[PDB]
Amino acid sequence: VGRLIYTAGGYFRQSLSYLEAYNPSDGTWLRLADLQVPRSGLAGCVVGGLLYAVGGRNNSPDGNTDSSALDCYNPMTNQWSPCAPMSVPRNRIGVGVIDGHIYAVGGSHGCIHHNSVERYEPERDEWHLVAPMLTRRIGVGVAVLNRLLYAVGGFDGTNRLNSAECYYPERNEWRMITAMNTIRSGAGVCVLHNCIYAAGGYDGQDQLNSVERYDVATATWTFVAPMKHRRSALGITVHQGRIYVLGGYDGHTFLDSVECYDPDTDTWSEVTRMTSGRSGVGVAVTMEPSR
Ligand SMILES: [Cl-]
Ligand SMILES: [Cl-]
Ligand code: NA
Ligand code: NA
Ligand code: NA
Repeated sequence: VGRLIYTAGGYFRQSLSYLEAYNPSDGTWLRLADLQVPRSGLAGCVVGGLLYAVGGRNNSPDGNTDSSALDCYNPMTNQWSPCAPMSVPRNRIGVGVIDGHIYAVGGSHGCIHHNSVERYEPERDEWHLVAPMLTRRIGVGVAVLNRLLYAVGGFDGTNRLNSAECYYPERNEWRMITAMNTIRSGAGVCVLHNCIYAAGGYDGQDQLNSVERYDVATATWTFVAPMKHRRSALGITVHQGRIYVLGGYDGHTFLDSVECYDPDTDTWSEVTRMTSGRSGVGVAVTMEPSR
């Protein structure tokens, strides 16, 4: 069965409830069941074919609230179902999946900038706290490489960060690694062909279009081709060997641009436009819905 790029939530004037899924072959955007609660600054991931929306914040004209929620979308039913929530609300969260468990990393709750990390077990619908990061990180990018969890960049409440650190699940321990060339908060971070990519973000002066890639073998970050559009708070995912970046904010506009990175040619190209511009979406890939 074919797989689609799902985008959940996001922000434009207020937090959004949209769930839409892009088909890179036929170009369509499918409109699917709304999130129960509008949320921006959330993360998406997929475990066992189910799409999970984690954390975020409901910015609404009636009031704003960070979210601890975990919700699960089933493409086979086009229905959302709530899960047990996290221990704390986490706006501008990063997540990664290791051995079928969801790791929720960093984020903010009001003025609290989290270094804490917690792990979700779907088979028991339970969260448990694990060792905290060495650094408080909101707008942190998260990727998993060889069953290690990497936390990249972010904002500690005062400084934006180029530092990255690595979580060893069986040691329950974080270790600093080589820092990125570029300070980035709200970057898109993902894994492609055994490398971690960090694309875009904000360094406290400019939104960024540069992209760099970490090689665990050489413990080095290297720049690759930059994106066409500078963007912070972008969504990112991998589909059939290519990176997709969705939306974001460029200092002036909430973007609807979607760009696609081909690693074999080291080229970015714009492939579609979202039905409306937005930042702060959660993005992941899974099977197309049934009908
Ligand atoms: Cl609507
Ligand atoms: Cl995401
Ligand atoms: Na994610
Ligand atoms: Na809202
Ligand atoms: Na940012």
